Amino acid sequence: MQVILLDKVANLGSLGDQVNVKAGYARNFLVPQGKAVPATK
Amino acid sequence: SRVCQVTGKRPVTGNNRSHALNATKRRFLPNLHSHRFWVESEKRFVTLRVSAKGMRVIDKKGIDTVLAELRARGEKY
RNA sequence: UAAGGUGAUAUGAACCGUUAUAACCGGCGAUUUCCGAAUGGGGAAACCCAGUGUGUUUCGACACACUAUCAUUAACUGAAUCCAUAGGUUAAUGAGGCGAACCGGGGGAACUGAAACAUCUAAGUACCCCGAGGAAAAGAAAUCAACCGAGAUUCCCCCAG
RNA sequence: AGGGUGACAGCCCCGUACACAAAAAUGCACAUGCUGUGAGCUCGAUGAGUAGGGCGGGACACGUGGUAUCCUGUCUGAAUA
RNA sequence: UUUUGUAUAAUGGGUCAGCGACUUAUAUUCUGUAGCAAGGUUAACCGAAUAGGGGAGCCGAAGGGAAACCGAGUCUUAACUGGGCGUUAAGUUGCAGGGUAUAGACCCGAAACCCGGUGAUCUAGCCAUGGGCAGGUUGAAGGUUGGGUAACACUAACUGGAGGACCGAACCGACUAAUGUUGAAAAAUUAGCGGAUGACUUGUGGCUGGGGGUGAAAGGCCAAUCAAACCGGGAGAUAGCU
RNA sequence: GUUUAUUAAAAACACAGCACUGUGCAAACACGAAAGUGGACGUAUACGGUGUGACGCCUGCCCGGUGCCGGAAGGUUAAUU
RNA sequence: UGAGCCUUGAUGUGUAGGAUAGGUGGGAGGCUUUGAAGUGUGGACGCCAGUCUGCAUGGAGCCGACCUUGAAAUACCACCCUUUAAUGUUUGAUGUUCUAACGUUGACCCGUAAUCCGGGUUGCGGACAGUGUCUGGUGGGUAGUUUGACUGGGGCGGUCU
RNA sequence: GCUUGACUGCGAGCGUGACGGCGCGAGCAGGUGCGAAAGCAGGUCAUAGUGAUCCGGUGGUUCUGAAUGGAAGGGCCAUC
Ligand SMILES: [Mg+2]
Ligand SMILES: [Mg+2]
Ligand SMILES: [Mg+2]
Ligand SMILES: [Mg+2]
Ligand SMILES: [Mg+2]
Ligand SMILES: [Mg+2]
Ligand SMILES: [Mg+2]
Ligand SMILES: [Mg+2]
Ligand SMILES: [Mg+2]
Ligand SMILES: [Mg+2]
Ligand SMILES: [Mg+2]
Ligand SMILES: [Mg+2]
Ligand SMILES: [Mg+2]
Ligand SMILES: [Mg+2]
Ligand SMILES: [Mg+2]
Ligand SMILES: [Mg+2]
Ligand SMILES: [Mg+2]
Ligand SMILES: [Mg+2]
Ligand SMILES: [Mg+2]
Ligand SMILES: [Mg+2]
Ligand SMILES: [Mg+2]
Ligand SMILES: [Mg+2]
Ligand SMILES: [Mg+2]
Ligand SMILES: [Mg+2]
Ligand SMILES: [Mg+2]
Ligand SMILES: [Mg+2]
Ligand SMILES: [Mg+2]
Ligand SMILES: [Mg+2]
Ligand SMILES: [Mg+2]
Ligand SMILES: [Mg+2]
Ligand SMILES: [Mg+2]
Ligand SMILES: [Mg+2]
Ligand SMILES: [Mg+2]
Ligand SMILES: [Mg+2]
Ligand SMILES: [Mg+2]
Ligand SMILES: [Mg+2]
Ligand SMILES: [Mg+2]
Ligand SMILES: [Mg+2]
Ligand SMILES: [Mg+2]
Ligand SMILES: [Mg+2]
Ligand SMILES: [Mg+2]
Ligand SMILES: [Mg+2]
Ligand SMILES: [Mg+2]
Ligand SMILES: [Mg+2]
Ligand SMILES: [Mg+2]
Ligand SMILES: [Mg+2]
Ligand SMILES: [Mg+2]
Ligand SMILES: [Mg+2]
Repeated sequence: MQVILLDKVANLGSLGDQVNVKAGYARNFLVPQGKAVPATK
Repeated sequence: SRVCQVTGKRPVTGNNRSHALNATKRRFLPNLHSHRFWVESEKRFVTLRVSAKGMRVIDKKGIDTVLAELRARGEKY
């Protein structure tokens, strides 16, 4: 899955970029706590 | 019942065909799982009985869209 | 329409009517107890017991109407928590139940044949369930054809055992 | 045509052929007004968890067979004129 | 009727009257007959509708070969002296018939299988709530008062009233015998017989259901039906058998 | 005590007792496509299954075969790639 | 922790052989001013013969075939071999922590007069468990069936061309 | 001693079977072996030594090869 980040998650990514992350990771953690949004543009 | 709320998938019936081609009735069941989807538009969690294909559809489309068509279909979530 | 009539077994009694509101026939209305989807609660169907309001009042009491559930919407309310949300109350609209076949879909046998039997057949038949209509379904090419062209769907006859 | 009438009736009766008949309600064909309904013209758009695939099954006359095509339970997954 | 063979003491029928068994549909072949004849004939459908139209199509007039293909020939083979199949009638459409095929297919007849329901008013078990058990015996634990003991232990009397205890009516059963065996009764009667305060019995209501229930177990019981209930349907199952 | 209602009441079944065995609780196990329910508002001195069947004296040898338990090295082994 | 990725170190002495060789050497110079001969980590390989690493005190020569060998010396020389450092690099696996999916037949609060259910707070477990598809094993728990004929009746025996 | 007739395509006419099938066979065509030659040779002195069909496998064959060219497949021939 592709996510547009909204924060600096000290694991892997910085703000405002599209990054390939596990679908479950994005669905359960990133999206539900801000941090990221899906890459729909 | 075992019906995927998002996609409408429901159990179908086929045959167990043995090696000797003996056929016995069987049911294929969807891969349903009760999942708690988070909605930004309400700040709330929506629990749906959705198969894995349905969860993929959720990721592809969006939770708001799928609830929009769920309400259009009239099923209460 | 009318000189006869008050259904039949079923005769009698008491009457009605004769030129026109007797009787009969048709259209439209009126009444239409109780049970039954039964719908106020309940129940061993044709029974038992209520609540609310209005109106009758000599306390007794009587009458009328409403009061089911689900879905839809709206209004007003309203938790865990602030806001909301779930829920709650009220109102409007719709549905339920029944019915012979036909029709669409969801499931779906076995006896039988195979000269036994398991692939197969019987047969997607019997049956069960759901839904709709006077018909239903299908239907307007991501189709056939064979480089010639046809031109949505349905049904009948050949093709063709 | 038919039925009845004390036996078998064209002319005894009821009917029939034919000619008519509706105050009221109605179905249907058509018309006129109407209420929310909408044509045509130009430019664009032109259906994505989708086709296809893997695994299982079913329907296609077609029993996996060299098996096309459709539908899918599961896992994936485009191009978009 | 069935048989090698029946008066057979092998089967069937008490008698009469009525009903009762080779049919229908569609294909295919042969025969007869009728029309037309290298032609014959239409099917759906249209139709003032048993006419007429409709020739789509089917059969036939050409066969050989697996096939391309060849063609009164063709195939085999490198090729036939060859050899196989063919070449010198006439078919076709009705009508009637004899067969065949698919249908319940001459009629009656299974035991069984599957599907959907109806049954726990009998019986099996359980659950809830009520009831019954005359009368008479036996005499456990325990207690009391003594003896006893260092205290117990133990011992005697009185008391006590246990027990799937005893004898025996109601109640429940059913061991023997006789009767009966078209019975008084589709399991009873008479004389005895077993339990009879319990793992008892019983009234009322409820629950469990068919490949399932329930079973102190017999394949027992599940409405006089049980090695898989009953009713309806598949169904006119199939029957090389009578 | 129970049993073949309706030809068998027994030496059959049950029984208290004994043993093996499963089960740590959302227990095993059973009914149920599932929810759930019983087990049990119990918890290993409990519950299920199997066999033997009061009591007394006992219950000897065999683990090759079939099961069950334990082991993971090696061989052979599916889907998938 | 196991496949590939600056691997610059990548061995490799049947037979001989100062001389640890599969062969193309760029078939003969490299070389000298990154400094040629106590290398002030030392092993990797060590059959231990020596290929042999920032450490060069020496700041410039050891050295090439040449001699023995079935080639001729990997002298700045491109694919050097059942080993590893490789910049880690993409990845299976295992193990260990986490919490955010999921479980909760833990507690409490709310709908709500309700040991159902749902919502919230929280505790625990936690990517396990559990379910779906595919797949191997077991599977008389259950189901459909098979289990020949002759025959001096059938069985047993014998036979079947 | 030499050899491959334990040949290829047919086959008049028979025999034997319900049939499937089985057997005997001169002669013809091609090409061979032996013999100087006539001639003999398509197995063994004869009668047993075996199984139909389907489904497939292998090699030939361009016979077909669903729009066309191929190919897959199928057919025919040999064979398991
Ligand atoms: Mg079947
Ligand atoms: Mg009422
Ligand atoms: Mg009611
Ligand atoms: Mg069958
Ligand atoms: Mg049969
Ligand atoms: Mg038969
Ligand atoms: Mg007369
Ligand atoms: Mg697809
Ligand atoms: Mg797909
Ligand atoms: Mg495909
Ligand atoms: Mg005789
Ligand atoms: Mg005689
Ligand atoms: Mg006599
Ligand atoms: Mg006689
Ligand atoms: Mg007879
Ligand atoms: Mg007689
Ligand atoms: Mg006939
Ligand atoms: Mg019959
Ligand atoms: Mg009942
Ligand atoms: Mg007494
Ligand atoms: Mg007693
Ligand atoms: Mg009894
Ligand atoms: Mg008596
Ligand atoms: Mg007595
Ligand atoms: Mg006694
Ligand atoms: Mg007694
Ligand atoms: Mg009682
Ligand atoms: Mg049944
Ligand atoms: Mg027995
Ligand atoms: Mg009975
Ligand atoms: Mg049965
Ligand atoms: Mg039938
Ligand atoms: Mg029937
Ligand atoms: Mg019958
Ligand atoms: Mg008895
Ligand atoms: Mg008896
Ligand atoms: Mg015993
Ligand atoms: Mg022993
Ligand atoms: Mg053992
Ligand atoms: Mg052992
Ligand atoms: Mg083991
Ligand atoms: Mg069996
Ligand atoms: Mg059968
Ligand atoms: Mg026999
Ligand atoms: Mg024998
Ligand atoms: Mg011989
Ligand atoms: Mg082609
Ligand atoms: Mg080919």
